[PDB]
Amino acid sequence: PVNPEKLLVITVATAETEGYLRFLRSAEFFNYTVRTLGLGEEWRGGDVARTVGGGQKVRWLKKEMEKYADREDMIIMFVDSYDVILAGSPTELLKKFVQSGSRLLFSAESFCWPEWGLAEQYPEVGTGKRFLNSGGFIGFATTIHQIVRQWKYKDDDDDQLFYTRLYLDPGLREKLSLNLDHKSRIFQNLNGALDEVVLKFDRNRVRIRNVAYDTLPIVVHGNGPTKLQLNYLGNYVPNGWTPEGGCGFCNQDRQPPPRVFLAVFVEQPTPFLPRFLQRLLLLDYPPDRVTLFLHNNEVFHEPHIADSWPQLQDHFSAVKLVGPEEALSPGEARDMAMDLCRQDPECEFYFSLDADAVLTNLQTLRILIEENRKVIAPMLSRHGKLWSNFWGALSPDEYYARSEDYVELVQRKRVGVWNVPYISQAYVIRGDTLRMELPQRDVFSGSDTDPDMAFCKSFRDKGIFLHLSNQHEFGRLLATSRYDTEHLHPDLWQIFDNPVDWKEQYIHENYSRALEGEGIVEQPCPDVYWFPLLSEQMCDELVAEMEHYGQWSGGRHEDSRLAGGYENVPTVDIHMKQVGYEDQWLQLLRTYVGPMTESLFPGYHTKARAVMNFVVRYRPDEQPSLRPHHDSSTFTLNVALNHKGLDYEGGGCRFLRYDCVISSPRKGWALLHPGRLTHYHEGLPTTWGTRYIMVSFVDP
Amino acid sequence: PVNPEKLLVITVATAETEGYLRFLRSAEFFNYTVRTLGLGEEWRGGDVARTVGGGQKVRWLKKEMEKYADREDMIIMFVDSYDVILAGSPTELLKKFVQSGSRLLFSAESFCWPEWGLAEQYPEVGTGKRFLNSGGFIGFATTIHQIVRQWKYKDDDDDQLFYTRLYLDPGLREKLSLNLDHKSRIFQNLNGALDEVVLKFDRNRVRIRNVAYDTLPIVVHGNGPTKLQLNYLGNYVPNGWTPEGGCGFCNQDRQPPPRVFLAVFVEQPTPFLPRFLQRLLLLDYPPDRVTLFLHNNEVFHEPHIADSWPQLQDHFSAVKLVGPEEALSPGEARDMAMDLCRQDPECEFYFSLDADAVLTNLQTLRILIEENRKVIAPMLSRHGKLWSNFWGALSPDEYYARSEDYVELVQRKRVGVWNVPYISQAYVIRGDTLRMELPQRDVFSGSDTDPDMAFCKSFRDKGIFLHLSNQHEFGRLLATSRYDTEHLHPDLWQIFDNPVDWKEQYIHENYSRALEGEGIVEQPCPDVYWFPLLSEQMCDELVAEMEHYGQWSGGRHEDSRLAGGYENVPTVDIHMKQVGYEDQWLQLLRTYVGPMTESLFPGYHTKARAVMNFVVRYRPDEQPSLRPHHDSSTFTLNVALNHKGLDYEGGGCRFLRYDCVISSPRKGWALLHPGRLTHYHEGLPTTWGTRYIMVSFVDP
Ligand SMILES: *[C@@H]1O[C@H](CO)[C@@H](O[C@@H]2O[C@H](CO)[C@@H](O)[C@H](O)[C@H]2NC(C)=O)[C@H](O)[C@H]1NC(C)=O
Ligand SMILES: *[C@@H]1O[C@H](CO)[C@@H](O[C@@H]2O[C@H](CO)[C@@H](O)[C@H](O)[C@H]2NC(C)=O)[C@H](O)[C@H]1NC(C)=O
Ligand SMILES: O=c1ccn([C@@H]2O[C@H](COP(=O)(O)OP(=O)(O)O)[C@@H](O)[C@H]2O)c(=O)[nH]1
Ligand SMILES: O=c1ccn([C@@H]2O[C@H](COP(=O)(O)OP(=O)(O)O)[C@@H](O)[C@H]2O)c(=O)[nH]1
Ligand SMILES: *[C@@H]1O[C@H](CO)[C@@H](O)[C@H](O)[C@H]1NC(C)=O
Ligand SMILES: *[C@@H]1O[C@H](CO)[C@@H](O)[C@H](O)[C@H]1NC(C)=O
Ligand SMILES: O=C(O)CCC(=O)C(=O)O
Ligand SMILES: O=C(O)CCC(=O)C(=O)O
Ligand SMILES: [Fe+2]
Ligand SMILES: [Fe+2]
Ligand SMILES: [Fe+2]
Ligand SMILES: [Fe+2]
Ligand SMILES: [Mn+2]
Ligand SMILES: [Mn+2]
Repeated sequence: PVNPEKLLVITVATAETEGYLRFLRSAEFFNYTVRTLGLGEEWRGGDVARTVGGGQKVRWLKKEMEKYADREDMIIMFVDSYDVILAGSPTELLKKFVQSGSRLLFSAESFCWPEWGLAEQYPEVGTGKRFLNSGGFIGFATTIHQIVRQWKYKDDDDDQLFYTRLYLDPGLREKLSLNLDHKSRIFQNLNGALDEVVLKFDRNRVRIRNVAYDTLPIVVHGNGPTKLQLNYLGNYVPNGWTPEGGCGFCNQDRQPPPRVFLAVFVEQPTPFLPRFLQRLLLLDYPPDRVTLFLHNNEVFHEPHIADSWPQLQDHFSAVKLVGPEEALSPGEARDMAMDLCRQDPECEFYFSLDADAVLTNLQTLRILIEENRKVIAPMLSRHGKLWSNFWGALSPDEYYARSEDYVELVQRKRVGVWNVPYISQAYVIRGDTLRMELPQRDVFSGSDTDPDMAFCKSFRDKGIFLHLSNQHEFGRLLATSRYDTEHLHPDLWQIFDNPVDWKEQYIHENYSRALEGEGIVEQPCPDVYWFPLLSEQMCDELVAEMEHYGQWSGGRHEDSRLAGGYENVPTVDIHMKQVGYEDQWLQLLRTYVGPMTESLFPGYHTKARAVMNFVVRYRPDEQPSLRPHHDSSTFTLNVALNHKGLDYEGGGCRFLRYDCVISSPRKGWALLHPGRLTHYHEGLPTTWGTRYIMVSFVDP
Repeated sequence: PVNPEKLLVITVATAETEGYLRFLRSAEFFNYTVRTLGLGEEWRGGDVARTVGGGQKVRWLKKEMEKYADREDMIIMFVDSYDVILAGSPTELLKKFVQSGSRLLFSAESFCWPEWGLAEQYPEVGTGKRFLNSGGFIGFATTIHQIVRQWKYKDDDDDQLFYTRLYLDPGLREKLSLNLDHKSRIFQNLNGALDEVVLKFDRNRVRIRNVAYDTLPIVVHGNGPTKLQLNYLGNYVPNGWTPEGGCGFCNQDRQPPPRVFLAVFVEQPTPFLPRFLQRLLLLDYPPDRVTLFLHNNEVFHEPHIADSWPQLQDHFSAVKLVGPEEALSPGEARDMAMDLCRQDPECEFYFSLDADAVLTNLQTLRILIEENRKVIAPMLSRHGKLWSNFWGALSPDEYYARSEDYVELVQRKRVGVWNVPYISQAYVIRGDTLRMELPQRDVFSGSDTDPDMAFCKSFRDKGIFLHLSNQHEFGRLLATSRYDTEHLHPDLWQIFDNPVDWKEQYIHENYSRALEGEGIVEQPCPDVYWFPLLSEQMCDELVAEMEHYGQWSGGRHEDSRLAGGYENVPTVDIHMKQVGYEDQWLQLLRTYVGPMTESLFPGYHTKARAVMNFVVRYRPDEQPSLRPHHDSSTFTLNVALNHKGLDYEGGGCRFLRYDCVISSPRKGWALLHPGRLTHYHEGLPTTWGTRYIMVSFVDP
């Protein structure tokens, strides 16, 4: 049993990148001892991501090995560090190395690289990997010194070609007992074997298994174009996220804060923007520490921005607006806002927030800053769907692809902080990173590629991790796809596309409490119920939308009201049909009125059918009253729309068989009463002003 | 101006018949002085109604005139008495006689009778009547003596031929100044001139006018086959009935009573016969003075007669039943009952009452006896129509015809006692008249003619008046035309044909009072009303009709009840459709439930539509209860049909939204409640016995 104290891991790293630090964390988890070569130096090995190179690694290793040229008692493992993680213990590693019977065991891979022509010189292997990969090897210190000392080449010559040529010397291969880990017992190279690797979970750690050979590799190498697949594995292996411990590097459970540049982007017509702008004032972060940049590309939103701007200017440390007149593209505007933070050494963090992002968590900015990442996004999801502001995987064309764990993350079955290839709509970036690592201005622009993909590719090309937190509930994404802007108040028509935000804006704030009981719903007249339904904003916008239509009812108009033996009781009204709001109002009936009716009339079941939906206008100048009648409905919904006293002086509704009067209606509240037989009712005259009400004859 | 004291009216009458007495009354009304010849004697003039004769009249007149052979100061008018009425005063008569310039003026007529061949010998008259009629003439006593003294012929030779021959002597006609009243200035003979005669009314007397000649005759003569037309005129002329005095000979405003034979005839299946038999016990006339004869031709009515017979035998002085086993024809039975009174000298009055006659006036028998007529019928009319138990006129074939005043009599615009050609269904006949004037047994029988017409013709042939009183309200006639006898209780199906009697038998006696208000209708639960609807007899017969059908509901039966989201609430029931009682029950809803609903729910209008009408049976053995549900109706009618405690031990109806229970239902009473939304209701379990209810889901 070889002593683990005799094992030394050697790797090369010119900077403490996130990949190098990810490697070190995996090494410390198994109590390895690591020696890092080259931390101070500038990299002369070439563009190794692009082409051959890395000879500088062999030069540094050769110098380091002269210490141990005679140490037959020492086992040394050399691995890359930027794209490698450790998945097993030194004891298991040394056990498998002895089992191999080799004195220097190289990792194996599917491709003969760089010189494909040398594939014939390799020994035949039946089912395993045939060719050498220099990203990982392990052997006696003496044997390794005999190989690396033969290096006398350029810093940008290929390291793998150097090792391949020595391995293909049959006499040297037999002399020094050189071997390749054909079946990935120790080394797993991902390039060319992605379908062979799966995650194997345990209680408090995660490994990988090669299902082609049924092995549990020690070293995971994301060589070549498998960096993102390694990022995926590195979220779990070895202690990134575990079934019983949760994530291993997140904050989990949570004197002046850093100064922040907050950039807001309005690049399309987006619903509920006045609500978004008001929400900026509620973010829980000292506003004197926040600088606001807002780009609006939409002339539709200029009035919305103008209403909010006095409050925003009075709130934040400094504000700046770039409107549609500047004719900035989305990529140009995002480059401008980011470079404003980059060129200001007082900007410690950059917070980009798009208009379709709804932050329900007011501590979002704090939470993300505590995570101490270069780049991190909060997970935001379109309500009740899978689409969200990140991608778990990339297609070979670098377009969208679904990762194996994407649904678990979106549904928050696994929570933590995740290294992902794509983020959008909301993220926090270290200002230091913009200055020192992404100094160029063309982050979002410079090519035909879409700005938000260019942004993510710019960071991936520099080896910067894009982090995503679902550790908390942060918010949601608004649907903006088919936002019909040709209305006086377009957000009235948003009941289908954004029902959660629609409810918060237009449904009475005390509706939900009344639906659950606890003494809000009133019964002012025998079987007449009274409950809050619409918010004042809903009432004002519905009335305004009616007057904007303008074509109120007149003579020869017929409503479905029963008086005596004739249905000849009319009102000056506008039906939802004529303004194209019928489908919308019927959705409100199904969702909010239906369930309220079934609760107040136990035993009755409703699907909220209604062909008669209309707003009535009472005025002394035209039609101030409504004579006694029955409604052609099973029950009737009657919603006030303005204020008694402020907007009109006049009575409400009188139920004659009870001599009961609703004399003071409440603006947001709705009356619910039977329509036939028993509640013969009358609309008392409006004596001054204008009285608006909304009425539906439901279940006729 | 000729003195009225010098005028003597002479007539012939062998008996004081009603026609002779009618003549005398008209004569006394104008203060005429009348001398009647022949009152003691037997008539030897022959069958004057059949053929020629009446020479006995001339013989008596000749003897009488020998007193006045020299009295040139005396004017004498000879007229028949049985078929003559006086319409004008002696002053007007004497004025018109002088105006004629005649010394003996005969009445004129259209027909040359008896010898038609003598028509050539008559003088030509342009437009008036050409021929002599001996039924009336007026002239100086001396001139009349010169003519009548030439009589030397048989008692059964023709009187008119005798006068005609003397008038056709041209020398004698010129000598004695004989003339004919060509234009009916004094005498109106009806035969051949019916279209010329109309009634002329005044305040307190009635005359006739001849519209062909524009005259106001003094003497109205119903000669030949115009006796019935004279009967018609005699109801008015001269003081029979007047616009301001009413009728002139009726009782108008009303110690042992006479003994009466009451005969009841059941000659067809007739509705509500048990009610008729019970009504016999309520007639206001001392029952110890009444003998009962009842002929039933219907085996259908044998059980009805049997139930009533102990009460009738205990009530009246004597009773006798002749049932269907005797196989008597209607004419044979009516002859038998009438001859029973005829052969009993203790029978002072005979009262024939048919089963379709409903006597609402319990004093009918008294009232008619006070009228002191030989024969009199009470006017009885089929409800709301013109058909009644008398004819005002006869066709030439002696079948039905409408008289000019028939509608005024039936509608009681003119009330009184009327001489009519036909009566039926109810009449009172003097026993003396049966013994002395109609002694034969074949009154109703003896010929192919219908029995009730034979009866009337038998009296008309004897000159007996058939009187009819509409001076009071007496009752009505039941419709019996299409009485469907194939039911367990056929009178349940009588709602259309006899609605007044149907209501009194089956509608709750206190229903009408409740419909008018005054604290009968109750509201035991909020909008649930409770009112008496059906009588106990209706409930018992409806239940019995249901069990007689027997085919109650079972598994897979579906009623239109709403529970949760499904219409799967069934009951063990029988619908009115399956027993053929739907149309009948719908008529009850329209007539009685509809108006009750519109009164209790002001503003609601109903036509009482209902497709779901059914009787429910609750039993512990099968289905004792009914789970909570809504009815598929605007409102629901729920009628108990038997007794809580006596027939079943179990709860009634529970309305859950009110925690209100109808624990003790009332047999005849009905519940009225809304069917949808608000009155979720439950049928509490029946724990013992059987519970029957009737329910209609109206206005679905
Ligand atoms: C929703 O309910 C809350 C509490 O029941 C209401 O808050 C009250 O508002 C009135 C005036 O609007 C104040 O006088 C009370 O002091 C408030 N009570 C509390 C506990 O804050 C609120 O008004 C309701 N919302 C609407 C739109 O009516
Ligand atoms: C119809 O109403 C009358 C009077 O309102 C009811 O007569 C009463 O009947 C009860 C027993 O049924 C007696 O105790 C009372 O003394 C009666 N009152 C009078 C004034 O006679 C009659 O019962 C009602 N009819 C039905 C079928 O219930
Ligand atoms: O700027 C650099 C680039 C490379 N490396 C080291 O050289 C190794 C080879 O780089 P890479 O993993 O990207 O090449 P690949 O394994 O994909 O062939 C890295 O893991 C680092 O340890 C370094 O230290 N600094
Ligand atoms: O039994 C009779 C029949 C006849 N008359 C008298 O004779 C008249 C002639 O009879 P009738 O009127 O019936 O004959 P008509 O006028 O129709 O020719 C009657 O009016 C009676 O006054 C009579 O006294 N007793
Ligand atoms: C690593 O070493 C420490 C002592 O420095 C020891 O407490 C710990 O248990 C070791 N962990 C593993 C996984 O070997
Ligand atoms: C008839 O005579 C009486 C007197 O006997 C007289 O009072 C009455 O007025 C007379 N009536 C007529 C109509 O002449
Ligand atoms: O004016 C009111 O409050 C009553 C209106 C009404 O009943 C109707 O629209 O049918
Ligand atoms: O049993 C009862 O009284 C209720 C019956 C009922 O509600 C029904 O027939 O629908
Ligand atoms: Fe309307
Ligand atoms: Fe209404
Ligand atoms: Fe049924
Ligand atoms: Fe029911
Ligand atoms: Mn590598
Ligand atoms: Mn006559």
